[PDB]
Amino acid sequence: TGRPEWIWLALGTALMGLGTLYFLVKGMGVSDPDAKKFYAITTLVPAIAFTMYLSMLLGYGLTMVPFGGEQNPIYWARYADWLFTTPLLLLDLALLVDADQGTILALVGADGIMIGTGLVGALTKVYSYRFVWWAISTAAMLYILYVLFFGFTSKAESMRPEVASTFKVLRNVTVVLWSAYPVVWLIGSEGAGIVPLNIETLLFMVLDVSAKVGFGLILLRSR
Amino acid sequence: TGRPEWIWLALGTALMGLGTLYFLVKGMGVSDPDAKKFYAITTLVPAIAFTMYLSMLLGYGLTMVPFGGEQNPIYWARYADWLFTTPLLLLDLALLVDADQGTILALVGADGIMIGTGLVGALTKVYSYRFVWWAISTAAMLYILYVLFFGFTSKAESMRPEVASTFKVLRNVTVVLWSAYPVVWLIGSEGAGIVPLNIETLLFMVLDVSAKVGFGLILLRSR
Amino acid sequence: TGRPEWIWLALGTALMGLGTLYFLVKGMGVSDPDAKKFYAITTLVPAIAFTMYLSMLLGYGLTMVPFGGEQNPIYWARYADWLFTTPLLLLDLALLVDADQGTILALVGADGIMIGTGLVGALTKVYSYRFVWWAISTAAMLYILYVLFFGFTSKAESMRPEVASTFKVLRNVTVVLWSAYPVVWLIGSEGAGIVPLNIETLLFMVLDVSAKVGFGLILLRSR
Ligand SMILES: *C\C=C(C)/C=C/C=C(C)/C=C/C1=C(C)CCCC1(C)C
Ligand SMILES: *C\C=C(C)/C=C/C=C(C)/C=C/C1=C(C)CCCC1(C)C
Ligand SMILES: *C\C=C(C)/C=C/C=C(C)/C=C/C1=C(C)CCCC1(C)C
Repeated sequence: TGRPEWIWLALGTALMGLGTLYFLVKGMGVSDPDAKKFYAITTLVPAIAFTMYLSMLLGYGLTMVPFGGEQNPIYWARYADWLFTTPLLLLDLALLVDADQGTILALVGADGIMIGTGLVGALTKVYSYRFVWWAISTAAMLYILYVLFFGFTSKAESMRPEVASTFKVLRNVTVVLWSAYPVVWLIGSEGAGIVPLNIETLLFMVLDVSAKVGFGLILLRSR
Repeated sequence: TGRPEWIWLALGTALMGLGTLYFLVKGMGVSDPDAKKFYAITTLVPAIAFTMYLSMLLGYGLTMVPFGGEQNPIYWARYADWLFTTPLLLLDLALLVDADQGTILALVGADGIMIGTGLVGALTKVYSYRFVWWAISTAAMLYILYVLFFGFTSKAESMRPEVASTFKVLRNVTVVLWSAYPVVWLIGSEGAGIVPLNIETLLFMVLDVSAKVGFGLILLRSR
Repeated sequence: TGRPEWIWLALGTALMGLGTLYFLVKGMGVSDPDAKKFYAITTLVPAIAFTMYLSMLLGYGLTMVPFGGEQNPIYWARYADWLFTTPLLLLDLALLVDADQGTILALVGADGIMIGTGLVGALTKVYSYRFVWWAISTAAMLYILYVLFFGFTSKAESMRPEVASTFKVLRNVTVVLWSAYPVVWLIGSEGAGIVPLNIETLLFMVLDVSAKVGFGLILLRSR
């Protein structure tokens, strides 16, 4: 219990676990081949995040990185969490509009370099270089959101009216949640070191719970 | 040769290698698109396990973890082995019954958290927490075997009579092999520390050879 | 700037980055579902390699391995680069001939053991064992090139005349680029220690740029 941010990690663990339970219950009795696919995706994300937060809570997913003159605690498991869940979330958005195979490859490929290079920067000791990697990651993020705002919204307007507006909603939710992460990274202890780790951990917990449970609550209650 | 369990690692390496050779020979001349798919899966598993056991034999795949008052040797490569092969095995069982896409995603997703969290527990230093991760892993295992016993056996009874009984057999073999692993983990040096590492290594070698060669011998000699 | 081979790492970073930019520009306006698939693949490779070389340049992707009586610098990120790009390249060659699903699984599976076991050997401290892993890796390489020379060239002669000769070309380019890697490994500081790290790094940069940009230049300018 030596880490004062642990309460957020505890809240974070608990909400992911229950989030997993809700989707698990709701998905029972679904025989429609398509919905079964969406529920398969939409349940796996909080189950992974649960194990990650529990790792973070229990302390297994964090190491010490010397930069800025300090021994900075780095929740490397938070990055492992993102690497496993953001491509699942991307599939949930692409399958919606029935994207071609190639856009899915590039979108998930864009997504891996984003999260991989942030971790690179997150473990990077030379203070200046840390932000080189932050720039590369955020450029990747821009490719993702460009594809989902000007490539998918086109595909949405030719499909069903139920999937159109349903995508419009989740597209917008995606736009504003994803873009807050690099901001919080930049002002936190991994970047400029203004916001403290404790606050930073709180900020990442609320976003993760919103992105990993709330996103599915939207989708799984859609026609 | 400092490790007395090395003989099992050596036997283990040798049987995986020959297992790989048999399936490689048997698969020559197969032009049927489907069987080619099964043989692709059914050969890759022993080839990976070979490299892992050889790593374990040669010692590259093992580290020391302090718990229970000792510096416990941990064959982390055995866990790497499982993470690469159990989802291949799962595909071999799902493709059999022609499962929908979503059940395959959830089954392999269930399977990754199982093996990932066991490794987490296997490297976990705080003795009590080790079994927290064991509980999470085994819960995942139950989801897998639930899906394969009450979801696939239904899909098996509507397909071909050759694939029905052929799945019935491999379903049962899966049920009893997979469930022995968490038991052996629990009584071995990674858990309760009753069974010695040497015995433990023997137990994991016989199960791995059965699960990775024998399983394919069943499947690859089926209509 | 302590590493004299850094100039090659710098050249290497710069060419990957521009390579990424060219394919990105060229792929704009492509609405054909198939070409979009090829461009998705053909752009991701230099974007990954860019980040890897930049990691190598910036130094994040290299560690020290004691063997042969020295503390050998090991660019582990160069191996991470290959593990992410060679299966993409393999898809670019298989999708060309419209290979069945099973050959793709085995080819990419062959490809992972190749790169995984080389890294194993590359980090292996006991000098003799290093070449055990080199032998296992090269055997994998032979399986890949066997499949692409006697299995795909057959599939090429029954498809379109535009894809036939286009595959003939890229098949041959693949044959001679891939096979130079284990040679350079063998004569470099990771193996026999004749060629110096500086030269070795130069050799791997020219091959990587040829394999990761030039290969796509061929393919993306084909009918
Ligand atoms: C858990 C769910 C989601 C949507 C997680 C999203 C995370 C990101 C978009 C992370 C982005 C980063 C960028 C673009 C650059 C700074 C480092 C980050 C990895 C935080
Ligand atoms: C190599 C082939 C197979 C089928 C390997 C199976 C391994 C498992 C089912 C492992 C299970 C575990 C559980 C459920 C909990 C304790 C830790 C383990 C990873 C051993
Ligand atoms: C970046 C693009 C390509 C095509 C990279 C290819 C790398 C290889 C074929 C590596 C092969 C190895 C073998 C077969 C054995 C020695 C160790 C290596 C990993 C270099």
